[PDB]
Amino acid sequence: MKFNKEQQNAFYEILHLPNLNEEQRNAFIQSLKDDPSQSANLLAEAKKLNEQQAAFYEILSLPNLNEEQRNAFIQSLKDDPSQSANLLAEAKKLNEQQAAFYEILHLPNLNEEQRNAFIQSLKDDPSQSANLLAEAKKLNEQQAAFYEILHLPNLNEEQRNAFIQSLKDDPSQSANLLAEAKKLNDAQA
Repeated sequence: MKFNKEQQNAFYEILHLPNLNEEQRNAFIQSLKDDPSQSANLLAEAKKLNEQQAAFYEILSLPNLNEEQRNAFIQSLKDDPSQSANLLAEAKKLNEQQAAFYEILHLPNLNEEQRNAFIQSLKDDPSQSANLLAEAKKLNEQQAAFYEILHLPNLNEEQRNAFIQSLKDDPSQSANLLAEAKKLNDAQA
């Protein structure tokens, strides 16, 4: 009973699954050699095992996880690998939320009252992290435009004060005003 094209492809794909050690790979290959008619499920299992382990590795790559939380996720994944996907989601979720903390804490152009508002508001409900982070960034970039137009070397005071005043009036036009200031600055080198 040789292999049909389907069993041949299950064989091939199992042979090329990246995160399987040699003992797992050989076990699957010998079980496939003994009873090829299980190929399909032996593939699925070999795929499932392959992705659980991939979850492992992704947990080990998230930059804003400290090693406590990380080893908690790792050990929980060794205790029951079935739930790997749920664990992985939580691993990413917490990571991004902590990423939100980090960035918001280090935004150069927020005065510390706005920052303390963003962080406290992030501690209250972490689920809003993304929505909050953008709010921080957008706010940062807009205040950043002010000091930027303040310190462009080749501007004179009426140019500066027209851009600044126009930025004070309508901050959402920052990207335009800034982009008009820069171009004018290079115009007056």
